[PDB]
Amino acid sequence: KVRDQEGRMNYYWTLVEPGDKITFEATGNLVVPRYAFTMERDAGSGIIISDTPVH
Amino acid sequence: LFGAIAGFIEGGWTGMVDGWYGYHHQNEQGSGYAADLKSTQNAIDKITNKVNSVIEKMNTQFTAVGKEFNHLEKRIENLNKKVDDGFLDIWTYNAELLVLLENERTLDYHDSNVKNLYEKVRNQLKNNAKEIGNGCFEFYHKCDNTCMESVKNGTYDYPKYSEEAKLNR
Repeated sequence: KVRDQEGRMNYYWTLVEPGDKITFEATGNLVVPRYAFTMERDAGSGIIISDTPVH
Repeated sequence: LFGAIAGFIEGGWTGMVDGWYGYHHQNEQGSGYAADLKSTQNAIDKITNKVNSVIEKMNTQFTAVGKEFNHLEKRIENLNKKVDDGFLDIWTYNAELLVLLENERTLDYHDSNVKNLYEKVRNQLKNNAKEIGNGCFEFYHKCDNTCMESVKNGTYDYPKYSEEAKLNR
């Protein structure tokens, strides 16, 4: 038991290409999407983990 | 190492502020300092070029060195650490050695410039003057401000003052 819960929830992600479709089929145990993210990428950057103020 | 700066010239001149290498003349019209502007400008250009070469040859590119790995990806994290440490070692060794070597190059470059000025003046005066040893030249012939302006310029008329210098030599 962690955070008062004895069950678990695995979180999965995927990227759907332009013109492609995603299909969900389920008889239970599914946490359906509500909000997806239309996203456009670049070369790539990092994640700065700091307490420094942002100006 | 040529032996002028801290050599047969044992000290710099604080009074001479209009250049890097220069002359100090003592005539019956007075004493004065006068920098050699051409040599100073040449030195400025070459040291500027050296600074530009050291600074403006890096060719940096956009990157993000930080990477995140989970508990089961320790080997790849170790590989990333190894890459980072190798780059750090290479760059620190190269930077230190480069600075140490170019400091030598610059100091000997200045020392060569001073010597070259001294030899140019000496070859230009020949035996009309006496070499004291401190880096100075005592004239055997009395010559005025125009004469030393000519010596600085490089247009010393040796035949003009030769007969005058022969009697006092």
